[PDB]
Amino acid sequence: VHHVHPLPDSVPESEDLFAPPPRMQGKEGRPKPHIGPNYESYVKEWAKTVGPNSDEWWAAKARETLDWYDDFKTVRAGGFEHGDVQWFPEGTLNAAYNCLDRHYYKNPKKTAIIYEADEPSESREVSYEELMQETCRVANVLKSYGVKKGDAVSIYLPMTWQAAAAFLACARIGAIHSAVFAGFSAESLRDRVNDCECKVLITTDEGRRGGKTIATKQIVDAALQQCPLVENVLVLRRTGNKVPMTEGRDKWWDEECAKMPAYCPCERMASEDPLFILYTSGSTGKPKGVVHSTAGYLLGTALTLKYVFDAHPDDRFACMADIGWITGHSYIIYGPLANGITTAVFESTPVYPTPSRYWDFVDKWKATQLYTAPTAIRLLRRMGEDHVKNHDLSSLRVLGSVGEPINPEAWHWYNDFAGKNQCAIVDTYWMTETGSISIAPLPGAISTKPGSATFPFFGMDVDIIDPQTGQVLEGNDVEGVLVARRPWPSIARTVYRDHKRYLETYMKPYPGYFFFGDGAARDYDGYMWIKGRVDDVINVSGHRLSTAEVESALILHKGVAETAVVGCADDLTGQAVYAFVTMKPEFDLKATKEADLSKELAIQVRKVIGPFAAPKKIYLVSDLPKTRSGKIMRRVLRKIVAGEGDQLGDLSSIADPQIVEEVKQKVT
Ligand SMILES: CC(=O)NS(=O)(=O)OC[C@H]1O[C@@H](n2cnc3c(N)ncnc32)[C@H](O)[C@@H]1O
Repeated sequence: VHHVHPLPDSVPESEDLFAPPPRMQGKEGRPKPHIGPNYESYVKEWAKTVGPNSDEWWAAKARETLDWYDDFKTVRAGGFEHGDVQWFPEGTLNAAYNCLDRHYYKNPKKTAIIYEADEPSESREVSYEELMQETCRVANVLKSYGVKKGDAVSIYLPMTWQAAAAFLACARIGAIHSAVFAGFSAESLRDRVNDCECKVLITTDEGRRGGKTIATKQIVDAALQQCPLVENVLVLRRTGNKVPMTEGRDKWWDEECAKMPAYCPCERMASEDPLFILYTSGSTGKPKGVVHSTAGYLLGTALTLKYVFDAHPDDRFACMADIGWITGHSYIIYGPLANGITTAVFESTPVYPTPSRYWDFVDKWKATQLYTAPTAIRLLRRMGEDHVKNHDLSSLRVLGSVGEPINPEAWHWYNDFAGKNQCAIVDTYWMTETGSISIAPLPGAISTKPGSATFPFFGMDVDIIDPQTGQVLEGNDVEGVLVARRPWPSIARTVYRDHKRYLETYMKPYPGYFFFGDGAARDYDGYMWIKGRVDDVINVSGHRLSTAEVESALILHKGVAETAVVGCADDLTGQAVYAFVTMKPEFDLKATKEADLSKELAIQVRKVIGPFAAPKKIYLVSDLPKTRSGKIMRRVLRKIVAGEGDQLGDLSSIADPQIVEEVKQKVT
């Protein structure tokens, strides 16, 4: 008699609620959680962070968490309507000072970064001392190129530890870094370099990932042929293979830094000075450069890292994402270093050299938290439990999932094998535009449901709106689109040189609120469930189906590895469901009739969800197009089903781009 249902799971609901396990109870010598031990302890604190009396908590947290050069007077001002959001406006600080210097002063030899190289043997620890020195050298290099406060600097770097040095060097001097995924095409890089109008670019000669070479300098040379503003390129010698270097314009990182001293003063930045531009990916049109301020962004990432992952001073936090993704900005670099702990820079893939890489990593470094995307989790689940069963992994207390809904089936695999049923699983919902985690369980306090984001984070006041009426749906057991009622410190302040695009996209669809673009439901118990992108909804004869529920139903079938469902025009039902399925490699599609597997999947969807949810067609494919932003390229599959595959655009964001040519063949 519940209008909203959990994402489909094999475990009955009665047996599917997971209270904080002993490692998250302060037992067995593990640290005490910062918030606990139950749901009410979370509400008691959160209620201090929203509403008309929350200034006090926020003022105290900002003064406790960050080192300031000048105190602020006003806590907050502004709003969504014109996009004039302000937090701590009169304060001054520097992000590099808070992520490096202050920690270097207390414990210089403490490990700031665990650099997990593409080849495991080349891995090493980078202390705060070394990281600060390299950051200062690069900052000195940038100042000699004439970079001033407020100038954009493009960064095209792979996942080597110096990427952190380059982010922080820009922040140290007040420049605005703009990081682009290594491996993006020359065209994509060009569009971002030209939009941010930078005069300096930082890159490598080459990157190494999964044993394959990323030809970064060659791609940069092709892009710069159409980037007339770029005058200096700083090239890090990562592999040492011969690459072209333009005399005058191109200089070697090691040769330039050797000329510079190893300390550099910090630019004193206003709270609202821009910290960075981060261009989103996966759209056809103009790239969208999301801008973040300094003090609110930093405080938000520091508080989320502390509270969502229950970080403590000696923790070794392992976020395995790429720094070209907001997840890397916030939970590799800014969040963890702000808190003064050890953070991971993972250069490889989850299956190089074998699908045991993640767990070999955890046991070698004694990682205490692990944070990756559902795409990685489904991949590891796909390769079998042999690569996980005989690892220790007991250093871990918290496992995190970010970037897409995590199917209960994958949630359980994570819970059973990575955590051995002794970690808390935090499903973190947020966006590039929100700066930091928006909805997630606090692991010492919240009992989890597989596939639920649970409850909003401090400072976040979220609601559900009927998109048909535009009115808020009060109470529980409601479904609609997710909106936030009030600004929060780490919200993006604008889209670079395109504020109108910022207002029209996020602020005007539901005037007075911030519009995430996701469908959501709040269940009988008040847990939030992120259903998927509003754009991915399929309307079958008046029934609106979300992607997370159908993909979750499909993966409950034995042998299914990963799925993706997209809609297309249908005369009978308005829109029809088309499902793309990949199976485990041990599956014998010769012994099983493919017509029979498609029929068994259609029944499984009809049982779990409804009579209307069955797919009209099902395509069996070896893999799906995925990005390093934790997402499946559904728009691409939708266009291919629509016959518009001839003009799909740039697939540079997809991990293995050759897969789209296979999907085209099988759909035709
Ligand atoms: C962090 C990130 O991904 N920033 S992002 O800008 O790259 O994407 C944001 C979009 O990603 C989807 N998304 C991200 N996390 C989850 C999650 N935990 N559960 C369900 N959906 C999720 C959602 O659609 C967002 O709107």
